[PDB]
Amino acid sequence: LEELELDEQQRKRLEAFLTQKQKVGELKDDDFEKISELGAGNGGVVFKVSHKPSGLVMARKLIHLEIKPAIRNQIIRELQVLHECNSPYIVGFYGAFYSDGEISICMEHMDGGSLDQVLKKAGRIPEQILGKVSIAVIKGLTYLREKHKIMHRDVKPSNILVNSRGEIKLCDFGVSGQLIDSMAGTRSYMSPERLQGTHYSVQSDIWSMGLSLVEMAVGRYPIPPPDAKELELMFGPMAIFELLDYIVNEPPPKLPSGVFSLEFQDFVNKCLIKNPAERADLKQLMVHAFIKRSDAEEVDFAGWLCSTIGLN
Ligand SMILES: Cc1ccnc(Oc2ccc(-c3cc(O[C@H]4CCC[C@@H](N)C4)c4c(C)n[nH]c4c3)c(Cl)c2)n1
Ligand SMILES: [Ca+2]
Ligand SMILES: [Ca+2]
Ligand SMILES: [Ca+2]
Repeated sequence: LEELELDEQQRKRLEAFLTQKQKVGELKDDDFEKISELGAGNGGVVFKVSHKPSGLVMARKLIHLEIKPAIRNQIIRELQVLHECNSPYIVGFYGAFYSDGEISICMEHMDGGSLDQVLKKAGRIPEQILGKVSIAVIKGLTYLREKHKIMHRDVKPSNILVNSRGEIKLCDFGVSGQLIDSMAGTRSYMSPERLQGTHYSVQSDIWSMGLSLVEMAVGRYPIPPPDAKELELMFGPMAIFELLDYIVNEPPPKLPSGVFSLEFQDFVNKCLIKNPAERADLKQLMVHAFIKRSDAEEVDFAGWLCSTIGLN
């Protein structure tokens, strides 16, 4: 597929990452010094850490799980597949280990945080910026399914990471069933077919992307749909079980009219079709008018991001 083709800068950055990764070796707990907390989520807390021997900065997720040695060793072995997941749209992997009752997963550090954190600072994320995000998510989901036969299964703003170089990468995609079962995470982004028991596919991840795009475009979780008074304040309390019933039984959310392009509205509409068979697939989204316009658009995402969250 032509979408998995890499630019020259992408190929250089991937090769540089792999070159620095080869110099690391077996990760051990005492080789890390904590710098700051990047946030909690998906069963653990993530810290920005320094790997003292190599000097690299990493993101370290610690999942407190009291498990027998055998259980931990299968998880660490199942997570070894992440060494082969190398893509400009997937966060890079360093290693996994067990120490004093906590599983550690050490990955590439994205100094822009997650898009749920960016959204809180920005209020709303512009359409041209969301075009770049859509391209990255589509290509990331394509790489995972095409090169590894993996579904992400948890697309949401907090699982999309960005950095000051303009890169946009996915994270928190399951690869270890033992780790999943051992943990025993919000379902507010799950497709109505997954919430109804009907088995999952990449179409479920496409629903989650469309819902995430709508939330970032309007600045609020779009379910329940906003009132006209909320819209006039935006452009000029359901419990969790009630919310999940709303997703299955009510029409999907949509962007407001007049403030977004029709190509963007049509793009998220084809993502949020409740029937997974009528919902667009990755191949069709890759050639959608909104995506073709966005790829031709020359958006300084890094410049927008650094000024929005104040990286400087
Ligand atoms: C592929 C895979 C399979 C199984 N398990 C895991 O475990 C993980 C998952 C994710 C990270 C992770 C999180 C990061 O921010 C979090 C902040 C709070 C909300 C969260 N949704 C994102 C960052 C940042 C900013 N830069 N790099 C990061 C890496 C790590 Cl380290 C290990 N991964
Ligand atoms: Ca420790
Ligand atoms: Ca220790
Ligand atoms: Ca997970």
